[PDB]
Amino acid sequence: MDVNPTLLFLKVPVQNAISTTFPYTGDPPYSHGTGTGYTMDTVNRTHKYSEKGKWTTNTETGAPQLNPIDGPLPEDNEPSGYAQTDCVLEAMAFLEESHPGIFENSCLETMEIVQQTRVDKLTQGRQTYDWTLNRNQPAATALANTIEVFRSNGLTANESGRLIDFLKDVMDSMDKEEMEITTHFQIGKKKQRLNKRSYLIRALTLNTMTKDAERGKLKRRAIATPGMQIRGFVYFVEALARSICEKLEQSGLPVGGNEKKAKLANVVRKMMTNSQDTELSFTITGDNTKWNENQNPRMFLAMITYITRNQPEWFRNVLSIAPIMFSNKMARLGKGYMFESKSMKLRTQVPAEMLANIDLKYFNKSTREKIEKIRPLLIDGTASLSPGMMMGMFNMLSTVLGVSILNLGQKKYTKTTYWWDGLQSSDDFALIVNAPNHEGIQAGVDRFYRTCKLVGINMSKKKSYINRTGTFEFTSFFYRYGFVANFSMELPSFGVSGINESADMSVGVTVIKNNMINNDLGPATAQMALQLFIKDYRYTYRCHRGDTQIQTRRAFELKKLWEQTRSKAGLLVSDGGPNLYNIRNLHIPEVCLKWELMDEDYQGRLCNPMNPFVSNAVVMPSMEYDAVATTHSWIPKRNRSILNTSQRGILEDEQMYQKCCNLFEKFFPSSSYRRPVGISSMVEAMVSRARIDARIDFESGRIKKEEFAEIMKICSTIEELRRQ
Amino acid sequence: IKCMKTFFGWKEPNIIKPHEKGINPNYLLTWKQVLAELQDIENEEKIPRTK
RNA sequence: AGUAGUAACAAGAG
RNA sequence: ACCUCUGAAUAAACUAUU
RNA sequence: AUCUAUAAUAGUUUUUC
Ligand SMILES: [Mg+2]
Repeated sequence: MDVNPTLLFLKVPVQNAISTTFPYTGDPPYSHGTGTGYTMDTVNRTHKYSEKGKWTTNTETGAPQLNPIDGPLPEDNEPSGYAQTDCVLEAMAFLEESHPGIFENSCLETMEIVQQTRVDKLTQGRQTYDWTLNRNQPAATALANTIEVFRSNGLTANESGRLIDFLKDVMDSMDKEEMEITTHFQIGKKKQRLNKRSYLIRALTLNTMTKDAERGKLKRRAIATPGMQIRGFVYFVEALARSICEKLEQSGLPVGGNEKKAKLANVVRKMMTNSQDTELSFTITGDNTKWNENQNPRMFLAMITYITRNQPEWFRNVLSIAPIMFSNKMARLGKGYMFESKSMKLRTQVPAEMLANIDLKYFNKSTREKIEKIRPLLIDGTASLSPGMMMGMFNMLSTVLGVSILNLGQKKYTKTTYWWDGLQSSDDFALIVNAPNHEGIQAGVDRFYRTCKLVGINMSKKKSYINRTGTFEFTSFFYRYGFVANFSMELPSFGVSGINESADMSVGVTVIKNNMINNDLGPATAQMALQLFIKDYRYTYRCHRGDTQIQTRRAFELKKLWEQTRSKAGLLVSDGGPNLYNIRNLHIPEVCLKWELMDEDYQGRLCNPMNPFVSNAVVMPSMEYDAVATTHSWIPKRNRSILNTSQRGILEDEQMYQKCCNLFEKFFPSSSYRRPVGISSMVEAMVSRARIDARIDFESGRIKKEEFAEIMKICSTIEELRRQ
Repeated sequence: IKCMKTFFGWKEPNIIKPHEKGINPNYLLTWKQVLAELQDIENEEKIPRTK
């Protein structure tokens, strides 16, 4: 008998065994070399989707720009970016007419957000494309470099600390004739002076790379990293789009998890109830083909212009900057290529900046065609990409556009016997169509498809299907008269997370508990998951039981600790103790779970604030998944690859930054608890605080006049040093 | 080493199905080197964690 | 050779 | 050639925990 | 009855010929 696991679906409905279709136990696919090929493919495809548009040369950067707006109406079902501006404006108008006041109230909330947001909002995130180095940097590091460069060039409006003032500084930098930077090499500092067009090309540039560890995709794809100049504008536009989306029932963003599932189920059931019993109902499990390569920044500018009608001019300008910068964007080509000589047995890296005027004999046929197609667009080492939204940006504004198209499906707008509605999340959608008969269903689907074509939305025919309402798929959630559990999606979360011993134990037990609550993880499987996690935890951290003879480097110390302990159950698993977790106590931290079983001296050593592994007191170092800090809350080593580069002065600079920050925290105790705000310098703020505190201590008699005078003398000395 | 000692019948190794793209005598030499170094670690009266 | 798959590793840098 | 260093951080939303 | 704290970390979701 040949074993056929797929035959299980003959009796178990596919949604009820959907976990079997996710092979998430093996390693995900990765990208090995460069991303230049994928980036060039994306640029060529984006320009191909708009090839019948109008070509212009940008007067400020010189980049050729393709404009598909108001292009010819398509005659086939191929993807295209020929969105009609009047159709988009009419969709926005009807969305506003069906939900009166949505844009006005969203604009009020966004005005409050714009006026109140601080500059350090930009540090939230992993990487930002640093134009001063032509590569990705940590968001805080990129922001610090940009601020230092702006200060050296007399652009100091960001000293207010507000994000909008930083955006004003960006706008002012756009008008500087020359921007100066500083470069390091093999470690001295050199000044480089960009010109206006060079800086403008750098500021409009988004970095590109490949996406690693992506599930369900046979082929790799390119992704983007926004630069420092555009991040604030994108944040403000997305804040407005979020305010709009919060007021829309069809929106799939920004609600996630159980709240999202409940909202979607309620919306679907409301649609079912509003449907007459004497009419057919069909749901479309729909995807869109190349949503971000067909949507145009000019249409987003039009949407923002319609949304911000009757608003103050400054608000309209600050919202409009982002689509304007996105319609003049450049794309970094990437690493380039590597060339291999078989006879001479050598390999070499070809930078992407040489692809403008490199001989085409080296490349193969497909890459040569890519380079030939993209060479007219190449400028200053980047590619001109006017059409398209690059990658994972303006998702909620895309949701707004999709919801407007869905909203166009009321009977007041269709003006016929059919109507539609559904769900929208960025580009993914689900559509419910009602009609007296099948002809009406076909007509409604056709009208939805053609309206989407008008606004530049192409429904992926090969990835969409339609059936009677009751089952659909939306944003990887499988609905079979209700959302079903999908355990395989959370399966990679089980295991040793890799923070430290205490945090990893907490993560393991919390993941088991959360999957019991949410993903229908049964009690027996929860116990087995706990056993497997304990096994992996003991193997990973070399913390097997003391009464075992697993030969590790740590086994002798654990044996010694086990021998001298009286109450073995009190030892943590990190110390070789037993596992006391079961279903009933998954929610309890380990140190608290076995606190009363510990020896007094072992407990005193474990929870000793004067231990070197963690920076009547308690152990404190950012204590995620670590309720009680012990000696097991240590911090692993950082990567040392930067010591071989020219950026190794950043280590000394950050050491001095940490020193100054800790000294400041010595003056403002609440600084760590809540982020301090202020335009004054650190030394000035500290001196003022010291003076007021010394005066108060003298007044209340906590210190004597001699100490007050000494503090005043030291403050005067610091003031003297401050100027010089 | 103990598992190897539990088997009697070790003949002189010879190639049965060769690797068509590789150098099979290198594989034979690799196996013989493995046997030789197993004997070496067996004869050093202190078996280490790694070889 | 092998891994692997639209580009790489099969050490790199000083 | 010895020697020395090093083992590699997309976006957005969400979820979990602190 | 209502109910997006702030921040940090990790995880999850988001494909043309
Ligand atoms: Mg979908």
